[PDB]
Amino acid sequence: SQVDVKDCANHEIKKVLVPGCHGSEPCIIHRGKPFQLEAVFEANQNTKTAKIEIKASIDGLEVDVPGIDPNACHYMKCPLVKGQQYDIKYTWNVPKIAPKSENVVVTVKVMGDDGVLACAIATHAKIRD
Repeated sequence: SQVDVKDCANHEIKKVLVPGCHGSEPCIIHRGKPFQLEAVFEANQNTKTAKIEIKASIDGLEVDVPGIDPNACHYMKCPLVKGQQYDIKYTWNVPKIAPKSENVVVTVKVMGDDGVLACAIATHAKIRD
């Protein structure tokens, strides 16, 4: 369970499941490029909305667009009050061999009602031998 991934906001998370690695290990990319990230993180304040923003740098082709819905407030008892667990998710399929297993690192974060909520990055996905 859990994989290496790293936080980029403020240890305000708890679990981030993404297709690729599963721990300190090394995981390449099985071709076919879908981006499905799912994470749980408690809220540390009050808020009536929380968007989602994926920032992915894939072999010089850093994508800069949203591939899903980022406001689960139209999906769950809004507004969200502090201490309440909040899980965000994203899943968008894409060309099977567009990016070049070499050099891609994704960092996606959910921004609540004040700008921030839970953010986690991931990488381990290149090509060699």
